[PDB]
Amino acid sequence: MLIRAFIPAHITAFFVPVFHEEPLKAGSLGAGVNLSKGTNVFASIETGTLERHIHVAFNGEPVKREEAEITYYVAEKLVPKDFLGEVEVWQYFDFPNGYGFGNSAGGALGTALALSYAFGGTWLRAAQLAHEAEVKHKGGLGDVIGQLAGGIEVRIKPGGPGIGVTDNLFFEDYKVLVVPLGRLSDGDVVKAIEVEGRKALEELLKEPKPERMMVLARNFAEKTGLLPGELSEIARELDKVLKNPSSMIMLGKGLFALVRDEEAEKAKQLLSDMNLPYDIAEIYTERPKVGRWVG
Amino acid sequence: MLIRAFIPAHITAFFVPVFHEEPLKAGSLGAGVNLSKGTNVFASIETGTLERHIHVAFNGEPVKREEAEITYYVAEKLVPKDFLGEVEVWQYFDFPNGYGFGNSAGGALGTALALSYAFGGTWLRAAQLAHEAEVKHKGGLGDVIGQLAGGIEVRIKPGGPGIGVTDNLFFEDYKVLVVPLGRLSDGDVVKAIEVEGRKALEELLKEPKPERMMVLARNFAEKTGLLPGELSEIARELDKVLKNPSSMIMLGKGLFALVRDEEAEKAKQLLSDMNLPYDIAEIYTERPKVGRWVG
Ligand SMILES: [Ca+2]
Ligand SMILES: [Ca+2]
Ligand SMILES: [Ca+2]
Ligand SMILES: [Ca+2]
Ligand SMILES: [Ca+2]
Ligand code: NA
Ligand code: NA
Ligand code: NA
Ligand code: NA
Repeated sequence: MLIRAFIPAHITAFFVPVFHEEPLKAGSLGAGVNLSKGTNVFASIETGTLERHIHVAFNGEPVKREEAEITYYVAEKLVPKDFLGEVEVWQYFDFPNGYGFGNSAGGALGTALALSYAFGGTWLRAAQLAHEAEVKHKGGLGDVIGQLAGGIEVRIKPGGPGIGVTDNLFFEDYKVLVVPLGRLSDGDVVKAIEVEGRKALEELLKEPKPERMMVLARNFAEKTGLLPGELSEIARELDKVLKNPSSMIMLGKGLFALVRDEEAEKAKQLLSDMNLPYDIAEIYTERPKVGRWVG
Repeated sequence: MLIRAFIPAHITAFFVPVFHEEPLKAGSLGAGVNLSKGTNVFASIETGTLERHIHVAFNGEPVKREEAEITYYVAEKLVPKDFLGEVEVWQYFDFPNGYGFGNSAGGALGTALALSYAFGGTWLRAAQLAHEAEVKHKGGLGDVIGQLAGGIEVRIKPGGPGIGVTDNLFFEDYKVLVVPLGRLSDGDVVKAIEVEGRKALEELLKEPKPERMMVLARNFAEKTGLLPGELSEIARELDKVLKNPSSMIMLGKGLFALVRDEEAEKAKQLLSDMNLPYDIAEIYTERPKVGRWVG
């Protein structure tokens, strides 16, 4: 009667937004990584009454539909119009909202998988609806499909579940370091993304490697202006300890870098030394989880 | 400095909604008529200040953007983001909202034509944006394109301006009678529209005539349940005086009928006798008007 779903946090390395009035045809090209840390969605469902009510919560606290619009958009569709009872969606995040980790995609997909599992449906149907809700409410373009691909994904063909095409890269002994700082809040960069992005992608499909991605990323963030100087400065210090270049967490004020178990502890020192906040998450190589919550 | 635009009221005879996530590909198949009575949009524009503000009004009274969402959607796009001054859109309707006359399409198109004329643009660009705004805010599917076609239009290929295809029928000595009553406020009819509608269209392209349309309409409204009994009863009385069958104003609680100058006066008696409200409008055979307001 209680369904749990887990969606990994998604961090984009670089990207190219392909906006399209058709949700399923809408998406983005680019590369990202999925963390072992993410969103846990719990769907509680009880039959009864003479009324149909859906309730949503973020980290234990109830949320108005105006702040949960994406999750409600999904729930409204997945919960039968003639259903009588109460549906509760409890979402728990491991990262703050608007920090570039893809929480809304997690809430959209987690919700869609948990409810489809309860009220009937499939993975592709649930996946598409979650994608749809993101694009519809300006939630995101590559988080939902990137989370379905898992691990180190690469969106080579723009589109939603069942339509787009993503690939995965191989990697070894890599963990993810993240220095989350905050949110973000010009026509010049739009054309700087169309170019640097498509360039970074083509260059990655030439050398399919994580190292290559981290280099193609660090360039993308700077060659587009997107990368803040205040971040670039934190980067230049981290780099001195990492075999790979840290890069901006796309659309979030922060940085990330793939690191071995050694460079990690070394970087932990430099960062805690700079009075900076950091997190270490493993690369979630698996796929989203949905099932009866049994522990 | 003051631009005026006139969009005829649009009354649909019957239809078939083709919903499509791509606004321009979205539309409806069907037939309608454009009245000499409609919406007059006046755009007042003054340069100056250090601020950019858009104001909207319906029948002399200012309206919040939440009630003017469609008009603001348009204005926001047509009014330069770097513009400094005040833009005022005064809309005047000849028919109440939600009565099936297409006021929102009139407000959307009128606004789009008046502003494009002021801030630069074209008919197709303005026309498409107005169509877009309708579909986006669930405003309508065939009003904007039907109003561009003018006269007695027939949407044979679903789509928006520049994409869809409408045709026009010939007619003679015909005027329009309308008995507006109110608004409207089941999966069964959805399939009743897909079938009766596409049927009415195919039957019209066999006999391109207004008489035929008025017959194919009176059937469509009933064979789908859409036609209220309380309306059907008013109809059965009108019919006794009209060479042509009155039909329901699609998506509005009312009726309409093409009438000669004679049956008109005769019908005016029967209706004023039934304590009913009625209006006589000529068929607006022309196209929407836009130009500097010079009287
Ligand atoms: Ca759309
Ligand atoms: Ca957690
Ligand atoms: Ca390890
Ligand atoms: Ca008037
Ligand atoms: Ca006459
Ligand atoms: Na997340
Ligand atoms: Na992978
Ligand atoms: Na109108
Ligand atoms: Na005509």
